[PDB]
Amino acid sequence: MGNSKSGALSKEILEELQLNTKFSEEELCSWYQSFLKDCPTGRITQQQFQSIYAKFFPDTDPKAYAQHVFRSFDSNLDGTLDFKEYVIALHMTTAGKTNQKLEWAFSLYDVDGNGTISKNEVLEIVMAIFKMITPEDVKLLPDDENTPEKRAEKIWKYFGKNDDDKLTEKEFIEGTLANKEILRLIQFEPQKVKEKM
Repeated sequence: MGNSKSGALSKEILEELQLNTKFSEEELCSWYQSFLKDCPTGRITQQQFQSIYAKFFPDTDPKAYAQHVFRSFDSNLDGTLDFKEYVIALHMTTAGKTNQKLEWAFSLYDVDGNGTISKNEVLEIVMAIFKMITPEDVKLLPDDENTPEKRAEKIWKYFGKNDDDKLTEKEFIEGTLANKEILRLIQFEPQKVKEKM
């Protein structure tokens, strides 16, 4: 009964996804079909998204991080993501694209969603990230970057901001482009590794 599919993806979505990922159309449609079986409305919740991460991080606690990630893609703030946003969200975590939408990195760090980043939002995200790595991974970080408080202080120092100043998106973009040290600090993802070599 073609011409009618409650299980059909969409050509706009399929395209956006093929652009931002390495998945083929056939791979996406097959994934979508299974996703519809556990999420029949075609939308996944905060709680289910967090459970995905909790199940694949045996030794750590990625829930707070997963919650921030979900929040950053939840436009209407429903507490739900459609297939496309859940697929892209799963991609933000593990690189697969660096300078990977500076757009997403900004949305993640603007916790309040007010349009700027404050130092408290920075600390909040960095704390969520530390909860997802192990004490052994932490032993591997630069001594001045090994705690949430230290990373956030340092990030704020590089963005040349005083403690009560807000960081705008234009500044975020300029900083990350102008100084490589800033980009590295921001896309904090040296999970057992350490770049900046």
